[PDB]
Amino acid sequence: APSRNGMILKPHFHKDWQRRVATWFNQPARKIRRRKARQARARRIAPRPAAGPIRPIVRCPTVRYHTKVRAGRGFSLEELRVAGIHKKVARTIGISVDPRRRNKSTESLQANVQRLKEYRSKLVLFPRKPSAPKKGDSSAEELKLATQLTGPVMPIRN
Amino acid sequence: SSHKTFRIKRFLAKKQKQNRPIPQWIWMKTGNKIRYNSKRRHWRRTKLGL
Amino acid sequence: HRSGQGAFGNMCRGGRMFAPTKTWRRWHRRVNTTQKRYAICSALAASALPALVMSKGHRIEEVPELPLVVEDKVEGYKKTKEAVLLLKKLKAWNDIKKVYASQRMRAGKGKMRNRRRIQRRGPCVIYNEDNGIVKAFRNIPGITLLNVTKLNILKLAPGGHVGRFCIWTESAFRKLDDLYGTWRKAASLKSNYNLP
Amino acid sequence: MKFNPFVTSDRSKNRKRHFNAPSHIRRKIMSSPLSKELRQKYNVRSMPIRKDDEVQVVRGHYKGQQIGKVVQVYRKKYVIYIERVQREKANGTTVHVGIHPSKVVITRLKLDKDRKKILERKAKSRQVGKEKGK
Amino acid sequence: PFHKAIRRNPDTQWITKPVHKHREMRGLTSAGRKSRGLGKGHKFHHTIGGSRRAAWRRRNTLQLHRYR
Amino acid sequence: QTQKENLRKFYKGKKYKPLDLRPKKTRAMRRRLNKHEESLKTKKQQRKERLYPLRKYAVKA
Amino acid sequence: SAKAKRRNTTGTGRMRHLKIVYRRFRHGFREGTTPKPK
RNA sequence: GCCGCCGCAGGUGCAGAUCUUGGUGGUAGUAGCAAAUAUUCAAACGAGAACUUUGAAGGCCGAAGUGGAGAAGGGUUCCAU
RNA sequence: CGUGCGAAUCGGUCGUCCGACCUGGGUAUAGGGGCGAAAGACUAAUCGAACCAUCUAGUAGCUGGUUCCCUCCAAAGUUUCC
RNA sequence: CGCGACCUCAGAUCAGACGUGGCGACCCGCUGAAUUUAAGCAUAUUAGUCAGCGGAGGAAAAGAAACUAACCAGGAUUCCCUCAGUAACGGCGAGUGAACAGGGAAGAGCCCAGCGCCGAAUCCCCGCCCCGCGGCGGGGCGCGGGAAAUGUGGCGUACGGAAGACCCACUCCCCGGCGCCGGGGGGCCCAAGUCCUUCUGAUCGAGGCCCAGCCCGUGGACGGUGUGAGGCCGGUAGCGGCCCCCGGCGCGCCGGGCCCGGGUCUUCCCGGAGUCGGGUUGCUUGGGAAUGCAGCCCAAAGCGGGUGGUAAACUCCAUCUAAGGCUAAAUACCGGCACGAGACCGAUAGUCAACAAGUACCGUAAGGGAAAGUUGAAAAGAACUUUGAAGAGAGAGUUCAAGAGGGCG
Repeated sequence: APSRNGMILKPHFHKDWQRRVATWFNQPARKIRRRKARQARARRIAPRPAAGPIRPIVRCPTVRYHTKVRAGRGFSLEELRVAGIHKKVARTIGISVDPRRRNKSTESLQANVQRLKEYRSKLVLFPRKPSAPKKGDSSAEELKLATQLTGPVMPIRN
Repeated sequence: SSHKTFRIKRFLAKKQKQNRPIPQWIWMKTGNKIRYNSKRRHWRRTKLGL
Repeated sequence: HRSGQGAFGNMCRGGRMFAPTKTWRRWHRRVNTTQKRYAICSALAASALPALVMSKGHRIEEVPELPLVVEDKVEGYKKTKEAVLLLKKLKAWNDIKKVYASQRMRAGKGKMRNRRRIQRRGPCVIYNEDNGIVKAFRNIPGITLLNVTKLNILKLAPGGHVGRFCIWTESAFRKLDDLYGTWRKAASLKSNYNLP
Repeated sequence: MKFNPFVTSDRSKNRKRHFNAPSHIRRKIMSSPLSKELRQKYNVRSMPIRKDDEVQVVRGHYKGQQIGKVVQVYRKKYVIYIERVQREKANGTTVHVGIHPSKVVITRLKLDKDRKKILERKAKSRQVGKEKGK
Repeated sequence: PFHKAIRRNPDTQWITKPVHKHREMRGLTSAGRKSRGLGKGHKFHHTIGGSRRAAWRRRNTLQLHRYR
Repeated sequence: QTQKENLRKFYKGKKYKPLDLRPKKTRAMRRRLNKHEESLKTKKQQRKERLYPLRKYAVKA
Repeated sequence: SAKAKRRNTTGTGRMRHLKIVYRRFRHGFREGTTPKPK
């Protein structure tokens, strides 16, 4: 007995959906598991921050959303060439490096070079051995002033 | 079968030892839930499966 | 013995019961945030309303005059005998003696389902920071210790009965003015909420 | 209060662990408190029971100040049999009446090296628990 | 897999793993991947996720939340 | 027991031994590689670990 | 044959090797050691 | 071990469905203990003998038997107390 | 007899009985298939398509039933279509 | 005929290593029917559906571009949300039906064929002795042999690499034992009343315990104890106490292999085949002048080729280069190993099975499949007399009561 004027739909319940049932039982359990995994990772990497490697400034496609700034994968080859630091040396100090990304914007090129200069100014490098320092190391005061930055390091703001 | 076997004969020999009921000392103890032997067999009643 | 019994159906022996229970039933109910705001509100004005305390059944005669706020040295106590001495100096012992007296037994199926012992709910106490107050007050039942900002509606209204008395501290009594404030001024610690 | 989730707090599970238990656990369950003088002297709250130990009846009908020796220990019902606790069957003989070991005051313990080891362990635990509190 | 000259080589230690037993039976080799048909492009929207069966399972299921 | 400890003390020094004296365990723990074979790293991997190891670093506040 | 699966299960028989496999797994697979004597 | 009161929740209200299981009646001390000839006396262990024991008499099956032995099948069904 | 001794027995009673005679054991032929001196005849007390389990809680404009109280309001067997 | 080898193919109780199969909740690759919906029914839908075959793991699948894409662009994989049930498919009817976009768990990269530089400059097995190993590890000796030039060791993978020349400055790279330096597992024990009056069956019951409103509380969770116990006991609390064992992480020691780099100019080198693709025919998808696979035929191009959601001709530009491969991360668990919890049920209910339950039992078989709790706190289970062959009665005894009499709430 169909009723009066109203909306119409296609209720996809003709199949045996009681066989394939996957409801959300472990939402807070998965949240506590991710929390404990993140705390275990933060206790694993002691000098390293929670975010780790920094992310470049990324322009957007899809002209509905072209007035945004994203955080992509890593820095580009021309960016590392203008920065001057070799990529195999910069990978060891925790910098996201990928040769696949393109470069079609001099403004974001200069912005990523400025981001790398800010990371170089904020960089604190530890010695290889705590008993004996080496040549390319920082002062002893910065080793004590260095700590875990809780949060994303140098966040992108509009 | 008048021509008797070897393995089924030992099976029947084990059933003849299982045929005997419970003793008298088993219910004299503390824990006595068994009143009598339930798993019994009779040669006219039970035809031994098969 | 089971031969032509027909055990299927709800009317027969076993088989299935009518309307089997659902794991995908909507057990939980979501609540809007602004409704939780008004649920947290309208509590202190009713707990101070002294008639609701007598309607609940607490001994209100022992407190002469205070919506009870004690000094900051309460968290410094770490002994149950010091807690009993503080309750005797504040004279609030009859409300917990009523809890020790009312030790009736539950009538139902909850006796074999780990819900046997029941008792009377006492007054709540709100602390600000831990200084050994939990290690002292975890043994004595009835007195529930809560946080200043983190409050629950279920503990403020046990069983839909508003009137349960709440003991505060000096730091919490100063922190409530920083949290809520007044009608025209919004919350400083929170983002934006005005009093109605 | 309890704050350990491994601790069993189920009524049927405690009633299962009370009855169903092997012999060394049943022997440790069967215990009795000491007297007021011996408790103050040894600083021991409670000790297990033995066939050689002496037993007085504390509560019940046939109570008094009679020093009774344990006849034999029956751990299936968690019971002992006291020497001067019995009643007459109608045929003429006498049958001892079993008394639960919780209603037992201790007048004398049969001291052995293994018994003195348990006394020294309980006294050391009592002294450590008193020193950590005071 | 049990020969010593193959076993000592670290370049073939992934071949002798117990996870990779019977690759040719499941069809995870080159011919097994070419017989199904998959790759990269906008025309391939049926191997997203794990595989065709996993994508079909993620399509034809429902998700019921806690508070709804 | 005494004959078995005498036999294992006799055959401990020799390389070859019967299958009963060899340790019986689960299949996934039997069919493995050797401990030195798990430590056999390739020359190019050792060259990469020699040239560029992971450094210890941090950032300022 | 749903009832034929539950007629002849693995839990019906001995599991004389399986129970000592679990009893060695709960220890951690020690291979022929000796306990400490007096 | 249980009741009332303030809110909430249900596997919450039975007379039937040739409804399910279980229990009990009129019937009813009814119908029945009829396929194939046949039994009768003395004593006896035993409290107790139309049915069992021995002693006697009279018969049946009539060698294609109401006889003795086998195979399949049954599995202590054979004997003693 | 026909709520049997019997989920197909017995009495009177026959056709045939040196040859198209019955048959004891082992083996071959199994289900849109087999066998069949041809009767949808038979195939384990079931044969116009054998037994058991699953889809299956298949379909049913069709029958059978569907449980506390009190108060107020208060119906149609038709226009047209398939 | 006679003498020595290369290739094809031979048999094992030759030394030594593998597979067989029970089970499998999750997963991978294939075959994959109709009851039904379309009030009939064949196209469609149910439906890559049950079922069947093969296979290992605590996960598998999975992964670094012949990508999304016409934007001011991003750049390995995975799950969730919006997208929206949106475009579309469909007797355009019923019905079926994705992602690009953005935000979070996530971060690990690369290596081979070819190309060429260096005296196969490359390694295995067996024996001797020495150190040692319930993962026989390394070296010393071996015209003792075999393999491999039909191609082995490093450099070496698309982001360019290498060599020559020119400047700079550097000393650590991992592994095996020894001794120090402070998370886990198995155990063992730790407080306060049996204080007074009284009741019955015992009290765990009622009253009081002062001016100390009896006592302890980093212990009033839980259970038993002749009725409803914080103080009778087991145990509870403790980053508390005691014993044993393992590894993790920071320092010293010798021992094994181990001397290998950044910038500028010039020259050579460079790509993976009967594979793409075209004609024809089925399967399947939302995929629709074809999204992909497969059966037959043809089958290349190397400023070469795939795609640019409309087929075919004339063109400009944007994308990386299928035809070689590895890789943990968030993802699933209905069976098993250890537990905890519950607004679930309470002996015809709950797993069919709370007990010697797939047990007894039935069928020639694949198979089917039950009925079943509440003595007394404590057996103190009835001694003694009589009737009677014994069964079965009539007086006594226990206990608070037989008003609890061996199938006894």
